[PDB]
Amino acid sequence: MTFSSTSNLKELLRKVVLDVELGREQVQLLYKPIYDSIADSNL
Amino acid sequence: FKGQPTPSTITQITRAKISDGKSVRVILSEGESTKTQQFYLINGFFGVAMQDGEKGDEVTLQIEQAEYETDNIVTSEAFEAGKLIYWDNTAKKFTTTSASNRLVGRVTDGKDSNNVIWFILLPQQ
Amino acid sequence: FKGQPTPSTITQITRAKISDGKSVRVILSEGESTKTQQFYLINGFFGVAMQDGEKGDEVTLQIEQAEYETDNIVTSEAFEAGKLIYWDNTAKKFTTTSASNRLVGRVTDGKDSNNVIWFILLPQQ
Amino acid sequence: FKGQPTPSTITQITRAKISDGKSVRVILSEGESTKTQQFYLINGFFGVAMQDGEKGDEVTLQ
Amino acid sequence: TKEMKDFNQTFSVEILNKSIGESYNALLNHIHLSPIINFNYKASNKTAFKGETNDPIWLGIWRTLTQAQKDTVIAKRQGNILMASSADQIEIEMALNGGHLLNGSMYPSIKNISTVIYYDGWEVTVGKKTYSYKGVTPGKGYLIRPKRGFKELIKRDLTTEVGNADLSKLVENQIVGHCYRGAFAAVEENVQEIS
Amino acid sequence: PQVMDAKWALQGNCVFLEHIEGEEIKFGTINAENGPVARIQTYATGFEYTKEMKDFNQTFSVEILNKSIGESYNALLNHIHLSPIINFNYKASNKTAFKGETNDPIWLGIWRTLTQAQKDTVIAKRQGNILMASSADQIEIEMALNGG
Amino acid sequence: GFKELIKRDLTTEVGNADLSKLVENQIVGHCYRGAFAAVEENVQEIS
Repeated sequence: MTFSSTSNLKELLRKVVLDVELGREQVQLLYKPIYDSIADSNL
Repeated sequence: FKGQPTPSTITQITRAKISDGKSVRVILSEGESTKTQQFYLINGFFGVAMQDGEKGDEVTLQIEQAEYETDNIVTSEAFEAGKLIYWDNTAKKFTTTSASNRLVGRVTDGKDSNNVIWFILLPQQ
Repeated sequence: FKGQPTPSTITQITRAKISDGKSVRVILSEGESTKTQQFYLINGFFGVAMQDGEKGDEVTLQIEQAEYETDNIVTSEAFEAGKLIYWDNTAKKFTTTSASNRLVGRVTDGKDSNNVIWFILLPQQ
Repeated sequence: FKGQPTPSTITQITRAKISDGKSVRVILSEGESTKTQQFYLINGFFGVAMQDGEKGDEVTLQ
Repeated sequence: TKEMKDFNQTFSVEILNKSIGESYNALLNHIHLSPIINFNYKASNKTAFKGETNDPIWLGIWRTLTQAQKDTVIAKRQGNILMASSADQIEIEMALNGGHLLNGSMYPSIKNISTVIYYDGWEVTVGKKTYSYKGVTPGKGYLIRPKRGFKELIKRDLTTEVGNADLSKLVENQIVGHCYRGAFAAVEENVQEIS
Repeated sequence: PQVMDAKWALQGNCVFLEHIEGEEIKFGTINAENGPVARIQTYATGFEYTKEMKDFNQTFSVEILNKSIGESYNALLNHIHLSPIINFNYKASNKTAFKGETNDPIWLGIWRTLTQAQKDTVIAKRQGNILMASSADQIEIEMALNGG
Repeated sequence: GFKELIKRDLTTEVGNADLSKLVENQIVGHCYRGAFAAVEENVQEIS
């Protein structure tokens, strides 16, 4: 009674997730030191 | 993500609908110019030009299949309610005579005194 | 009721429109199967199948006439903007060849490097 | 079990080997009989008969 | 679709709002920096690789960046902010620091550079198509006089609004974000550098 | 378990294209990102010696075998964990050349090579805090890591 | 990106012995281990 017989039945076996870094890099605002900001809704 | 510690596979969840399709963006060729709110046949799409666009500009055509008002008919012909209305691209005018003209709509109001008609824009066949 | 205590008369009131008609329920035949968010021609209706299916299964085809993104085209042909595209059911791919193929749309954005095209689904004439 | 409220699907996991196979049980024919701890060719197997088998009896061949 | 919001537990509007902010922020860098990268600089605004020499350490950008500072003081531009690619971060950070002795020559640290920003591009694969904003080309830099010839026109910052659902199909509200924004730039503020 | 399952996550996509007047808005898209998969393996070995060897051979004893189990076990460990690093088929992105040949340098001019490697591991964000090398280059590396 | 998986570090267990041949117990050591490595972490330097 090898383990390979029961390898397919994943519901029986313990599940442990390989924890790892996932996601996407945050986007920073770089332009602001160069630019003078003027804000008016009626432009 | 650049420089991540471990390889990661990107599964793209497919979807089909990109936009509601009421209007189409087209680029004018070297013999095409558009005025705002006028009917043009540019790159196989017939609709209402939403921008004043010269040759090489980027112009939007409305193809909503809504009801439209146009004075650009050929005045010799008689446009009556229900008559299929075609677009003569050589003369740049609407015309009831099919010939080889594109089918563009169906008239809802007949040719009034000022040669104004109302029609419903047919799909882009 | 059935055991109604007093006789009464029912007067039906008629209405024709039942649903907006943006999508159609279809039943898959033996030779047909569907993947989610892919174009298919099942029982005379061409649209985006919203559900996976198999033989004898029931799925919904989106027929909104929206603008749609797809690269399931014959790569040999050039799909420029404005050119009509037809569904080759034998090849199961969009083609500009026409012939007996069903007319299904018109290209809004031409063929890019990755054979992607944006087209407007036509209203299933 | 018999009074099971819900259907259940049996998934039989296979294993090939059943026994170590150092000895094989056999059936004696009418023209055959065995004495304990002696050599016989019973049903195509040759080995030491570990039981006094009369015809139609049960023995084990080592 | 409404089913997708309900049954797909991982899915939520927070992911969509997060992507709106990421795409929004990435594009703000594009409007406000692409004029600097894309502008057709003339010979007056271009400073060639003045380092050159023969067998210099790659902190011979110090020679090139020094002339660019000089070429801005001449014509009174007086560049204060340097914009380059992230590839040249190591070499630029060396020159802006106290570069070590070389052939007996002690090269002083470059001064009057208040800020250095490394604008790499940005890219996303939406649907079957890839959209990207080009960053600063590696081997190039731009001394910038800030806030005088560069003005950011902000009519609407950002307005996400949920819109046309379809009750008949049980499809959730379409969420649409839009802006009314622009930029003003100049050639009188910039001096291009090579390496 | 024998095999470890991968992590999963969802991300959205959108671009903020230009809007002219009608310009029917182009909707975004999501994607699913999944992590890597790892599995554990079984490494084993042993011995088989006759009873005669135990009794008649004065020098023989089980400690010599137990000692050899430890040496071959630790030798496996650093091999199992480091041989992926050595045996990998590095691409042009991961290969940094000598970059420091120059002409007539002291062979602490590997300093130019290590400096380039730190630059390349920082251009790409995989900054390398630890070096691995053969002991044949111990002297040059030690000079480079001090005040040349 | 370098992760070590350790289930059973090492176990030496003595086993079968042919008394019919006067053979001592087989001794076998075994361990359950795994390792995960990637190209995202490394740069190959030369000299």
